[PDB]
Amino acid sequence: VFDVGPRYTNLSYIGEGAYGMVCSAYDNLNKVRVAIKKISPFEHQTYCQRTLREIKILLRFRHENIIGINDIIRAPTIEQMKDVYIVQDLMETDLYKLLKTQHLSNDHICYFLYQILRGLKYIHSANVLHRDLKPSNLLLNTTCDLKICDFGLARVADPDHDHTGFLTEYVATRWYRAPEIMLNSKGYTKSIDIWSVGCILAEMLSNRPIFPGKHYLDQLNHILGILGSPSQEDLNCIINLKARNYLLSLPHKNKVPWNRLFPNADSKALDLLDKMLTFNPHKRIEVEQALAHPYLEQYYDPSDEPIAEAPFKLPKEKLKELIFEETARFQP
Amino acid sequence: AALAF
Ligand SMILES: COC[C@H]1Cn2cc(-c3nc(Nc4ccnn4C)ncc3C)nc2C(=O)N1Cc1ccc(F)c(F)c1
Repeated sequence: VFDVGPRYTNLSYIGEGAYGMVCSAYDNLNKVRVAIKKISPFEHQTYCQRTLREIKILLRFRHENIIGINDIIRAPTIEQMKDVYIVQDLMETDLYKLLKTQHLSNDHICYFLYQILRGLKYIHSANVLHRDLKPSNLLLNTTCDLKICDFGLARVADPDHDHTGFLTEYVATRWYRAPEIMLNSKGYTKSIDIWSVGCILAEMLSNRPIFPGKHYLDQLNHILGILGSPSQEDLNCIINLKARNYLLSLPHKNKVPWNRLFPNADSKALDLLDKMLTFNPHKRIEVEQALAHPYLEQYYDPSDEPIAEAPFKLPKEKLKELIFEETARFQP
Repeated sequence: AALAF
């Protein structure tokens, strides 16, 4: 059932999640094809929490490089509401699908990275962390416009409560996890997102994930296999003993040079990659510095890289109520 | 290369 009939017809499948499905459909009013995400999350608490945080963020954000919500279709009452349909701009593909078969020119890598960071500056300026940046969450159209999507794992930044023990369970996509997630971090600081963007840049350069860990700790071992052993200064940040002693137990490895991994890459792109893929999250480049890096000089313009107008400062039955309230503005 | 975006 794809019940968007008042004005949306001719549905064609796009993809799915544990609690929803994305389709493409014709908008009988605006005479344009749109994307519609059928979301059926109400039978699972986790699905409800992710749906609510995403709707709340996406309705507040307004940025060219972030997917917006154009319409929300749902029943007029909580009792009758089984599914929620989110209508958004249609994007022809995503960076995951594109990198499966297409080599990117250096100009495409530069422009796509610029747009990722431009959108990320806005996100971070609202004190929000995306926490699941990866190629499939970067939507693209035929004119190379890029929009970040999927804010289901997003959180408000909380650096004071970022500390955790070694091997703490984590939900976001393994291959794009910063090394500190496995060591001592809950992923509540902006540096978590910069690491993922660095992983995406490496993937745009080679068409393959840079750190394809097969399981939790294997992820850290792929990272260290390229970065080499953390320095004494970076080990100064790792004060939890189990994490520290795990790193000290590893054999010494020197750094794999970026120019050996990416021999066809622009040297300025590799200098920016190095700064994004910095082991110490405190030394890792921040989004505004990355925009100002020489690799992005042809696009950089801080006056045209807007920030958010203000920061973004439960059982499944109650979460369903809040989803109903949050979607009320779209009822006629 | 100077792609027109
Ligand atoms: C199945 O999507 C997965 C993921 C990526 N994704 C892609 C898009 C999206 N994709 C296109 N087009 C397009 C892309 C590629 N080819 N094409 C044609 N255009 C517009 C939009 C908004 N939206 C989303 C999205 O929300 N999520 C998150 C999500 C979470 C839970 C769920 F249950 C769920 F269903 C979706």
